[PDB]
Amino acid sequence: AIAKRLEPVGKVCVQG
Amino acid sequence: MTTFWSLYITALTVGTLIALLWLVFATRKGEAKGTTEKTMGHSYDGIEEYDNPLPKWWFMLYIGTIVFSVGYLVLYPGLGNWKGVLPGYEGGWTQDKQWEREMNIAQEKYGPIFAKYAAMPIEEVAKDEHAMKMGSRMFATYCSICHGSDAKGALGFPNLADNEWRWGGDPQSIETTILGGRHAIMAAWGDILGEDGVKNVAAYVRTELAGLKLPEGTKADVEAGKQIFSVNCVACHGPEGKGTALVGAPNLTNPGAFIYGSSYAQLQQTIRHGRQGQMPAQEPYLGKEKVHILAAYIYNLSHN
Amino acid sequence: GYLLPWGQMSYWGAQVIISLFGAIPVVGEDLAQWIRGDFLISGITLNRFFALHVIALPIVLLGLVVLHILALHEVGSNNPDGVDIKKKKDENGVPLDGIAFHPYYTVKDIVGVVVFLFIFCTVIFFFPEMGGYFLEKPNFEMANQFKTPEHIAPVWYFTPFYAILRAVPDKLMGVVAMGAAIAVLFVLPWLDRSPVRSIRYKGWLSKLWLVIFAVSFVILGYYGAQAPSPLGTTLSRVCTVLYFAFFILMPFYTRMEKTKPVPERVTG
Amino acid sequence: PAYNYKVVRQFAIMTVVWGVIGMGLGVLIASQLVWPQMNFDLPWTSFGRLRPLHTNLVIFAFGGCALFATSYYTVQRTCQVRLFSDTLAAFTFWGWQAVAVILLVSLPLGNTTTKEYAEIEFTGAIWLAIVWVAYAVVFFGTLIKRKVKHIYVGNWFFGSFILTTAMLHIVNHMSLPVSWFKSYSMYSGATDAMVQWWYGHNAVGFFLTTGFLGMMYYFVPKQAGRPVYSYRLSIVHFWALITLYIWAGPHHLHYTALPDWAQSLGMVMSLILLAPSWGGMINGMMTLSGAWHKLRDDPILRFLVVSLAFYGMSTFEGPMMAIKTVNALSHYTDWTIGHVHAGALGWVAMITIGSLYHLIPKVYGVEKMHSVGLINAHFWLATIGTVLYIASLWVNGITQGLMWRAVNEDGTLTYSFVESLVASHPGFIVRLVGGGFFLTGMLLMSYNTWRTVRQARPEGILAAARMA
Amino acid sequence: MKNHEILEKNVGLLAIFMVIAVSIGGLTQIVPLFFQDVTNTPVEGMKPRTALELEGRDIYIREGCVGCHSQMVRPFRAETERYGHYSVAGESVWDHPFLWGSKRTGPDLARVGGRYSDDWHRAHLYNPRNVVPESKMPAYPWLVENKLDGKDTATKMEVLRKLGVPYTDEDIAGAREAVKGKTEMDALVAFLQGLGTSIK
Amino acid sequence: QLDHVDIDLTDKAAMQDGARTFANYCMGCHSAKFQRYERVATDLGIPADLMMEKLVFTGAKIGDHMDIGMKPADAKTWFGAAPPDLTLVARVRGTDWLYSYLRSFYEDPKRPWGVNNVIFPNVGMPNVLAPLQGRQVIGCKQVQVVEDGKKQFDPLTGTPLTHEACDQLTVVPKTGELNEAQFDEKVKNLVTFLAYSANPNKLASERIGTYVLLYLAFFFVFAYLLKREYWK
Amino acid sequence: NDGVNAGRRRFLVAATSVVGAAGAVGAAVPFVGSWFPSAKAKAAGAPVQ
Ligand SMILES: COC1=C(OC)C(=O)C(C/C=C(\C)CC/C=C(\C)CC/C=C(\C)CC/C=C(\C)CC/C=C(\C)CC/C=C(\C)CC/C=C(/C)CC/C=C(\C)CC/C=C(\C)CCC=C(C)C)=C(C)C1=O
Ligand code: HEC
Ligand code: HEC
Ligand code: HEC
Ligand code: HEC
Ligand code: HEM
Ligand code: HEM
Ligand code: HEM
Ligand SMILES: [Ca+2]
Ligand SMILES: [Ca+2]
Ligand SMILES: [Cu+2]
Repeated sequence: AIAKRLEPVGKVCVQG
Repeated sequence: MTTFWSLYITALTVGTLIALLWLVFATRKGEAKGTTEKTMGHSYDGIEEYDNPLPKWWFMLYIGTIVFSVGYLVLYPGLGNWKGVLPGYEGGWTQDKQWEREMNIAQEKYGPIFAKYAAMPIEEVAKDEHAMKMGSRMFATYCSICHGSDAKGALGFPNLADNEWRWGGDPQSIETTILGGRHAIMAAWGDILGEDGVKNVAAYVRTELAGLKLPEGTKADVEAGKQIFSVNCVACHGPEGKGTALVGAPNLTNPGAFIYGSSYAQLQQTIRHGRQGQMPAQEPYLGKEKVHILAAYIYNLSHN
Repeated sequence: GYLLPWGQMSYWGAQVIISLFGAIPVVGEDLAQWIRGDFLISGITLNRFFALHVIALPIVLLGLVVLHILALHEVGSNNPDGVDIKKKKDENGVPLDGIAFHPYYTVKDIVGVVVFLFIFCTVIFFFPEMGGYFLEKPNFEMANQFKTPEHIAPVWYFTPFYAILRAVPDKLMGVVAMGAAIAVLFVLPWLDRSPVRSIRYKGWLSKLWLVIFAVSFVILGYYGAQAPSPLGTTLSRVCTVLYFAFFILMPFYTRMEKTKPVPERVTG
Repeated sequence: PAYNYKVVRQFAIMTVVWGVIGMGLGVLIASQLVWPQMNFDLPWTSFGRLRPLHTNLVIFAFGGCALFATSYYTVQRTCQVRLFSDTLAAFTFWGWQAVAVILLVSLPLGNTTTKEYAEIEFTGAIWLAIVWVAYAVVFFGTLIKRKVKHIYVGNWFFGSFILTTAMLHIVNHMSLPVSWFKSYSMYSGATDAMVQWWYGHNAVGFFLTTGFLGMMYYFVPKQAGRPVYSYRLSIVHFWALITLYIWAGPHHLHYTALPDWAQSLGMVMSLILLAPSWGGMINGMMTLSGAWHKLRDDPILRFLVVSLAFYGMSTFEGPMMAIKTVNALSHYTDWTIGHVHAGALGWVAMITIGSLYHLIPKVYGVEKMHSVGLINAHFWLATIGTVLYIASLWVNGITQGLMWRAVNEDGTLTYSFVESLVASHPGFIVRLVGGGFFLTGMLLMSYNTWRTVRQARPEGILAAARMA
Repeated sequence: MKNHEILEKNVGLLAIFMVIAVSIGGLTQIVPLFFQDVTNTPVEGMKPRTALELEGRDIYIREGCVGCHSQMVRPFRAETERYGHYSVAGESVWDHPFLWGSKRTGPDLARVGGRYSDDWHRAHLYNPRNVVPESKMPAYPWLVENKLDGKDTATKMEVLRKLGVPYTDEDIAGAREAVKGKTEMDALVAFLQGLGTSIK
Repeated sequence: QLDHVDIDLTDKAAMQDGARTFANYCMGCHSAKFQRYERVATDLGIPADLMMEKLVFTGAKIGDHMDIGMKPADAKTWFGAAPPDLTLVARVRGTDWLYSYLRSFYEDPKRPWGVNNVIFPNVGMPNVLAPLQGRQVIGCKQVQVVEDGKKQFDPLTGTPLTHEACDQLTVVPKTGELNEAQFDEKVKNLVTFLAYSANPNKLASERIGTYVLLYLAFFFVFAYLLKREYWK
Repeated sequence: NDGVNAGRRRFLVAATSVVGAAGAVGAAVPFVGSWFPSAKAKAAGAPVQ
């Protein structure tokens, strides 16, 4: 619950 | 109630009554019969107390209310789970049982009248003065906090005296509305139509449709209003804005059927935030027979 | 001390207060620079004021409090009635209206201390800022030598004198008037020519002027805590006049008035 | 040696002050019921919020202060001893004023428990118990340090009142706190109703009848200067009254969801309780045997006698409304309010007025009230204004009961509820006028007390206390 | 008959006798209401009021509507016809405090649940005279403005659970979200609509 | 004119969302250097590992201050004004000012960063929450009608009765991730976290002060008795 | 002064002294507690290779 609340805004799409 | 609590609610009460009898009999044990001017001696601040006896009428009232107390407490419930020996009720006076007998006697006497008028069609009852006064009172009680005390309504509630009917006006519709309840829907055309379009077509209902004049000094586009009307406004309304009676769509050409106002400050609200009016389904709270005469009082308040 | 936090209010109030020393006609700028220890308010001024605030002035204050209490105990306390209780003494030499400070006034002061601590702890634990007056909001921003607050004001307990300084259009005369506002209280004992001590037995003029002085002091503090305003400036000037007149006219209106006879024994 | 008259005179002054405020607020809420626009659409002056303040100030601030004054005064004089402790005696005054101020500051803000006469919330109901245990200590220790061999009947009434309105206070306020001044009762539904009304019927009967019966027992024979009518009648009245006022509680839930055995017990116990109350009234009235002619000269004695008469009226009405057949007509009608104000304006307010008009020129050293003519005027204003209130509310409540219960021969209801409201509106205006009359009488007493309080020199106050 | 004099000479004996006499009545009418099934068994089909319903009941308590309205329909034919099925004990088992009332300045509210639309309660609770010209009900044009913050919703639910109301951790968690952005008028109206819904 | 915001410092979820918003959208330019990640995690109820993984982007330790790489002088050169440290900004400006300021950015081509602020005119801060709020402009929109404080709501629906006004902050539709209410909640959580950061001792202060005041009332009772007695 | 009530005076003095001593301990709590290792001190250290 806290982890979802604290998710960083920037999402990076990575190879594999 | 367990037998412990029954015996508790019996023993404590009977002990309180017997002790209250002992109190009134011991205190009167050695009364000086005749009224006395002699003081009791002890003076506290000058307040000396006489030794006059217990007045007879007060003593008789005391022991007469302590025999009516083994009265209502032997006929009616109260001495624990003890039921009662009052002739009649099978189980002593119980609020529920008194109510049941009251309603049973009221279904034999008041009840048969409700069925005669329930068998006629809603218009034959309608021209029966007695059913009309029954309506009058039942509408006054159950049906005036919305539709007004005069069947004309207020802001948001239809005038079922005026001859325009949004949900239909035939006798059946004036019974299905009153029985099944009606939840009319006006979709919120605020953003779906544009914040300015809700103020252009709004000046197409108040204008040509309603036959009024835009508040002097206001601005709109009647042409764009109509081009909106004919596209996203005419489906469940009328093509001339005169209502589809089976969706509850009112007459947009008559500013007397409007239950949500007619000004070009109140017509936008209808066209911006939506309006979803509800007719309380009056079957459960009233029944099927009291609600079939309330279906006739509205057919002789407006239709006749 | 207010400079020590090194907030915006700290820095800029110190800057203005020390620039006041630049108003002295001849040695003003040199004196201000010498006080600052730098060409502006800086960490040198901070460390210097910290040393003064943490040791030197605490020592001076403790010594002055010792001298104050010693002088009082030499001459004895006044009282609300202004009655010289020492005049009337019993066979043991104890004044008739006198009671031993310990234990009676020690317990009274204990009660007063508990009440004060109740208020003090309420402020500490619930309203430490006190609406921004005990801890000013702009002082929670770090000192910025290059951006000054939109409106810089003193701590509330310096606001009255500030108003006086702000009431004088001239800078040097404003500084002089602010200094005299405090210096006149020194000569107060010689300004009062009343035959009685307590305001309870002074004439109507003394009561009126004490009311005027208290109101003027409060108004000066209230209007020195805000940015200048037309009504604020007018009332600040009027209250400066009244504040100085309370002292300047004291030697006169303490004589013109008619005083009540002081009772031989304290009332109560 | 003397009496601690400081606390009694503080209580009397605050009794006048609190009665004026409470009755003015009652008039304000009555006007609101007449004209809704008197709410001014403000949250803190609406009828729903202010009415609890009225009913908790008149009972606890006016009546409570009056009973404190007449207990701290009667107990000492009848015991010939100073109050137990001046410390706790003054604390019971300042803390009671704090309780009144809490009622003023909280109930308008909406911090209420919904319990008719336990509206003061958590941390406000805990201080009212802290200051009530101190009151019990002050009274019973004084009764312990007596200098006389017996204890007077009024002392018995006051002590029973004090103990019962501590047991009731702790029991009815047994709740759980959500915050300061926010609470939830530990009882639910029928249990909560039974506890609430077992407390509320003792907020009267004990706070308004037993304690005031002691005030009567002292001030009636004292004012009339005649001995009490009967010692045995006093004993029976006291004992039966205290043993039946607890029992008679369930008559406030006569036809509700409460189990029917409890309702029957309550009605029967109230019908029994009729007798001891009338015994007390008989004692009070017949204490005046041979002294009725003093009613033409002394308006204070008129106050006391009319208070006793209204007490008899109320204690006859109440048992009648305890009958379920009668209670069916009048359970939610204005007749309940009419009975309340018959027992409050007629009985509690009048006995209070008579007792303070006697006490105040004894704790201040002044021999007489500033204006006896003002006393007579206040008596007439209170009588015409309690009678008006009683009659208007009787008519109103009977009208509402009949209209709600009225049924046409068809079985349909004859009238709607709005019809009952409009029919009651004339009763509302007449009630407002009667309340205005009583408030004018209260204002007259406040002026008389202000003019009697001033002109009372330091020594005159001091000599009056001198113990005897 | 002179034995009474003993209680006069001893404060302790008189105090004990008074305590016992006042306790006898109380211990017979309140204690047995506990452990009695009729006054403690909820009517089948009822559930604890939702978080918003609880907040609405709290507002109903705050505005002191108990002094005017009653939530106890007596078992009288006129009463039940006017208001509906008479109230029963099981309906109030989770009501801390009970709001039956003792005065009817307005109609009984024991069965208003579902009788009238939400759009009536609004426009009647904002200005009662707008829809009932003769109404003496005070206007409440402030429940619309102020909005519930949900500060005490969790604590209120937990305390009510401690008092026996069958709440669940899901309700405690979700109360704050349920009362996040809803005005006090919405909460009061929702509480009103839930009244007497268990019995029809 | 500021907008009031009811900030619940006991709301751990709201403070957590505000901390996330601050760490992502604000710590790019603003430091919270008077505040440690460890204390923020302890007070917000965030596990230390979770705080490390989710809110510490600068490689600092848990016990380190919330410092950022952007130096005040560099940022002053770049923006025209140094982004102040935001640990105490809630105390410096107040929560209402922050709530109104973070929602008052509107497009202004005349300005260096294309935006201005109603609360802070000519502010040097770029509108960094534009992606969330969306494009906000000074235009015409519906505002509740008010006449000398006579505020009109809809009696039936309970919604405001509105008239058009052409000097109002309006968000261009479908330009931001969050609607008005969602952005309001985002800004509320951010300002709640800033309020906590400015005064992290508030809740403990209230508790300790309650106990202190209870003790002082007790001590006052005893001292008052010892005074009034002994003064007889 | 007429017949000072000793014991009551002694009890009040003792009770006030004890309560004041408790308050003194409480007021000392901030000063003694501030001397324990602060958050600056508790930074700890990581293993060194
Ligand atoms: C907006 O803005 C504004 C506000 O703000 C926001 C305001 O608030 C205000 C309002 C302001 C107020 C009302 C606030 C007022 C506040 C103040 C008054 C603050 C003022 C404080 C200062 C600026 C500090 C100034 C300090 C000064 C000038 C004093 C300096 C003193 C020294 C440096 C001391 C010198 C040291 C000495 C003498 C050394 C010791 C000497 C020795 C010889 C030691 C002994 C040595 C020996 C013994 C050896 C020699 C031996 C001997 C003698 C031989 C014989 C031996 C023997 C011993 C006998 C305004 C107007 C304002 O607009
Ligand atoms: C007595 C209990 C009632 C009778 C008989 C009727 N009603 Fe109503 N009413 C209400 C609304 C909001 C509507 C319109 C719904 C909509 O489309 O938004 C109505 C409408 C009717 C109609 C027909 C209307 C028409 O013009 O054709 C009839 C015949 C009718 N109602 C009968 C509102 C309310 C209300 C508020 C809660 C109550 C208590 C009642 N109405 C009661 C009655
Ligand atoms: C808390 C703020 C309250 C709520 C919620 C309601 N009331 Fe009342 N009430 C009062 C009167 C004199 C009436 C007459 C009829 C009318 O005004 O429409 C009413 C009516 C209602 C109703 C309608 C009930 C029905 O069966 O139609 C509801 C739902 C209602 N009220 C809700 C009087 C009073 C009152 C006396 C001053 C107060 C304090 C309240 N009402 C409080 C509330
Ligand atoms: C979360 C998105 C952020 C919040 C909340 C705040 N900031 Fe900034 N900011 C930036 C600059 C260059 C300035 C100075 C502008 C000037 O002085 O004219 C600011 C200023 C603020 C302020 C004003 C504080 C005051 O005391 O006046 C507040 C309250 C504030 N900021 C809050 C720059 C930036 C920036 C660089 C792109 C970012 C990412 C943020 N700000 C983020 C936030
Ligand atoms: C069906 C989906 C509809 C569409 C599309 C439009 N209207 Fe409507 N309208 C509809 C209903 C069911 C109602 C009554 C709802 C109720 O609660 O009573 C209405 C009502 C109106 C009114 C009059 C309001 C009143 O008090 O009676 C107006 C002026 C109105 N609607 C305007 C309007 C316009 C301009 C529309 C197209 C742009 C439009 N409506 C569409 C049903 C439906
Ligand atoms: C700032 C620290 C100060 C301390 C600790 C202090 C201490 C005391 C104490 C304990 C007393 C005796 C009790 C009392 O009268 O209240 C006293 C008396 C007095 N103080 Fe203060 N004082 C201080 C500041 C001042 C100031 C700033 C003034 C005036 C400018 C002042 C003027 C007086 C006078 C005149 C008296 C005796 C008056 C009387 O007997 O009524 N003191 N001081
Ligand atoms: C033997 C004496 C009395 C009896 C048996 C009695 C009985 C009753 C009854 C039957 C009710 C109706 C309550 C209801 O229907 O809800 C009632 C209400 C009330 N009466 Fe009495 N009464 C008596 C004396 C008094 C006195 C002397 C007073 C005031 C001094 C008083 C004040 C009240 C109050 C406060 C209520 C509660 C009002 C309410 O329920 O809201 N009563 N009483
Ligand atoms: C001018 C004098 C007074 C006026 C105008 C007045 C007015 C009112 C009004 C309007 C109500 C509520 C009416 C209703 O809800 O239908 C009420 C209730 C009440 N009043 Fe007063 N009052 C006065 C004096 C008193 C006094 C002196 C007492 C007690 C000492 C008292 C005790 C009560 C009680 C206990 C209730 C609650 C009745 C109930 O809940 O059924 N009143 N009063
Ligand atoms: Ca009630
Ligand atoms: Ca009531
Ligand atoms: Cu009763």
